[PDB]
Amino acid sequence: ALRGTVTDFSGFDGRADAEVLRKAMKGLGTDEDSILNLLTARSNAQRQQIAEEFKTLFGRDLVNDMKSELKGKFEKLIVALMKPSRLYDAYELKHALKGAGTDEKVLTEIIASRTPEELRAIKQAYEEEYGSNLEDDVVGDTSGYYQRMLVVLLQANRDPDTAIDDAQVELDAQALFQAGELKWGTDEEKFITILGTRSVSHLRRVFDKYMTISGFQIEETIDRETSGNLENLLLAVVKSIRSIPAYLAETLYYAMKGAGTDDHTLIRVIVSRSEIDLFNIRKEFRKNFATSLYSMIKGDTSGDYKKALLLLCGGEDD
Ligand SMILES: [Ca+2]
Ligand SMILES: [Ca+2]
Ligand SMILES: [Ca+2]
Ligand SMILES: [Ca+2]
Ligand SMILES: [Ca+2]
Repeated sequence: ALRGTVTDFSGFDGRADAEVLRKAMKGLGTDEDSILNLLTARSNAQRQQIAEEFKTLFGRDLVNDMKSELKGKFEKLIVALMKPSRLYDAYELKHALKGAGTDEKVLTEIIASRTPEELRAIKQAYEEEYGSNLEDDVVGDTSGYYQRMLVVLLQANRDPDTAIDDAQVELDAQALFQAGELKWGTDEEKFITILGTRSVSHLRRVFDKYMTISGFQIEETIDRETSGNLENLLLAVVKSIRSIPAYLAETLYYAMKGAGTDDHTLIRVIVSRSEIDLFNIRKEFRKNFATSLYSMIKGDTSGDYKKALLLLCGGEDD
């Protein structure tokens, strides 16, 4: 079902590759093309093996060397590609929190689109790497029901997918109806519990039943009932329940649709999903936005940065 755009290389030789990277950086100047051509053709696991061989052969750190040779968005792109898979999400999260300011956009995006299984691994990796508890960190940098919704999600305790209970579907749809449209003000607590803990298959049925009952799609009520970060979060949650690929395909579009480009988001989504469901994200992009992701990046980016991006994403038609 799910498909990424990057797979393991067949005739992989970590040692051979490491020598190619060395030659590509040794001397005056850099062969950015040889770097990008090699790294976007190997799985993340293979990139770790290459960095390992590089160290044993030359006693130098591959990532630190590249950080010295490359610059701009390209460096940032390659540096993200080198980040171990099980650590990247935790890395993005730690950096959205840290500092004096917080990047709620990143928090919302990662916590809402990642499955409980992924949330549990991210929490582990986060703790072992930065010696801090993710929840404790988020709580400290957030507040209100936004913080609450995040904590609920961080529990990775979503109900399992079982046979759907129609009466329960009716009960939940009517409950949401009463907590929002029929209420003076909003009962955010009810939205948080239902959206945050019910199984995926169940909620999909609740979304349809709620539409039949209120004449509104749950998304419209959310926009009518809430505001700020909580609104964005809840929209993200509903979107992902419907389809993670589609929700991610949407945050990419808005990262480019604007005049400039949100390189941080573009890099993050493409890299983080390259070996998960990036192929699915591509289809959903064309289906919902008329253009392929390829052509969209092709015109919003440039340099080796643009080249690496298109090689990872690929597919001119979707
Ligand atoms: Ca050099
Ligand atoms: Ca640099
Ligand atoms: Ca209301
Ligand atoms: Ca609003
Ligand atoms: Ca643009």
